Amino acid sequence: GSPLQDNLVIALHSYEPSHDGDLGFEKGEQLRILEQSGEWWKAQSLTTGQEGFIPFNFVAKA
Amino acid sequence: GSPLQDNLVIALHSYEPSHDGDLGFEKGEQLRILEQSGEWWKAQSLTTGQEGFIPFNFVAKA
Ligand SMILES: [Ca+2]
Ligand SMILES: [Ca+2]
Ligand SMILES: [Zn+2]
Ligand SMILES: [Zn+2]
Repeated sequence: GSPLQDNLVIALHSYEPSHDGDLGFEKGEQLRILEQSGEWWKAQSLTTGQEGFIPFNFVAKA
Repeated sequence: GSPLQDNLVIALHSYEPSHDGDLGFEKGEQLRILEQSGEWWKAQSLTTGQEGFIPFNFVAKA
């Protein structure tokens, strides 16, 4: 399928960043994963379009 | 040893909470773990004395 395949997640919990370049999100927000190595994934919000690093346990693939 | 044994952690990354009852902390802050089941652990900051739930990947046992 498309490039979104294995690369869409839903936030399980809200996240407020505390480090420049980290991305916040609301619970239930959908994000596109750009890079998924280590415990901080590069993502793009499908709500705001903004990009940055997210804590991987706060989201689930769907 | 003492009850602190297996129950002290150091924050690997800062955390800003976004849910009542969740506990924020600075990078390098030391916390006492009160409960360590699931991915949200009940903790007490050894900086502020405050208690609440923390995301377990943000800390490391020491
Ligand atoms: Ca998990
Ligand atoms: Ca970890
Ligand atoms: Zn960070
Ligand atoms: Zn919470």
